[PDB]
Amino acid sequence: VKPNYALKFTLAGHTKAVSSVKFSPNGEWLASSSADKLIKIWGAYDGKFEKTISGHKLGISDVAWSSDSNLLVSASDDKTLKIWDVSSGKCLKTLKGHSNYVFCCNFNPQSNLIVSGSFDESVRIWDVKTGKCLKTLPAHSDPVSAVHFNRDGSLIVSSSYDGLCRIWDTASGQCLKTLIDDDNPPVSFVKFSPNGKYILAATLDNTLKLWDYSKGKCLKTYTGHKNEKYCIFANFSVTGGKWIVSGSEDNLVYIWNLQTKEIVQKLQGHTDVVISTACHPTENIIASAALENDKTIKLWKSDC
Amino acid sequence: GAARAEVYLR
Repeated sequence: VKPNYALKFTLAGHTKAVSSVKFSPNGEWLASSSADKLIKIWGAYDGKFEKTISGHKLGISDVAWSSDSNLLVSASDDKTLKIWDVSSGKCLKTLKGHSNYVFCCNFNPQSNLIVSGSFDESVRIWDVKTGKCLKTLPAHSDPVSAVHFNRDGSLIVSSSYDGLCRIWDTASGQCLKTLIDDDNPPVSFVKFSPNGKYILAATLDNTLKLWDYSKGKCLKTYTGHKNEKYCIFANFSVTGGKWIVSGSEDNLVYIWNLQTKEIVQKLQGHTDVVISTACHPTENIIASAALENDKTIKLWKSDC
Repeated sequence: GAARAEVYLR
C-alpha cells in the first residue's frame, strides 16, 4: 500500500520564512510560526486564515500546542518563550531565563510543564501556571535543536548540533542515556513515537533513524531525502498507513513506509526548503511549510 | 530572523 497525498490548499500570509507548523490535538486548527515574529492560526480542514498572534520581538523558531488545544507556546530569537491563550490571543506568560536564542519547545502531556532548548546549550523546564523556570539542564555543547516529553512526561529527549541525543529524567534532571551512532553528525530533530517506545531522530547527514531507546539500538534507517543544513521536523503518520514524514532541502515532502523503509510518495510544490511537516491527528492530512524563497504552508490530503 | 531558518556551523 502507498498513500495518495494531493495538494488541497496553499496558505499565504507570512512575510518571511515559515519555521514550524503544528496541528491542534483536537484537529480543528493549524498553528504556524515564522521568522516574521508572528504566529498564525488556520483552519485545519479548509486552510482558512483565522488570526495572527503577535508579541515576540524577533523571529520565532517553534510553536507547540497544549494537550487540550487551548494554549500555544512559542520559542524566539528574542531569548524568550511565550505562553498564549489561543481563544483570546492573550500572552499569559513570558518565559525569561535562556541566555541565547530559544530554538525548540513543547508542553508535557499534562500541559503543566514546558520544556525548551536553546543556543545557550541548555534544556529548561518551566511551570506553565507561574511561568517560572524550575530546572536548567546543562544538556549539550552546541545549540539544542529539539526537545520532547515522552507519553507520561517522565522523560525528556533532547538533540543537538553536538551530535548527541540525550534522555533526561524530568523529576531529577539526571542524564539517563546518551544515544549516538558511530559517526557524529549534528542531530537536527528528535521526538518520541506516539506509543512512547521509540525515538525518531534526524541527523544532518541526510538520515532519519528510529531508535529503541530502552535498548539504545537503532532499529530502522530512512534515507533518500536531502538534509545537511537545516533543522527539519519529522513525523509519525498514524491515521491511515504507518508512515514516516519529513521535509527536505530539495523542496519536497518525503513519505516512507515505517516498517519497510521504502519511499512511498514525494510531494512536489514548494519553491524552497521544506522545514516543517505535521500530521493531522484524525484525518490523513499533512501540512508542510517552507523557507524564505517560498513563505507558504501547504495542506495535502490522502485516502490512506 | 529566526535561528531555525539559518545555517549553524560548528
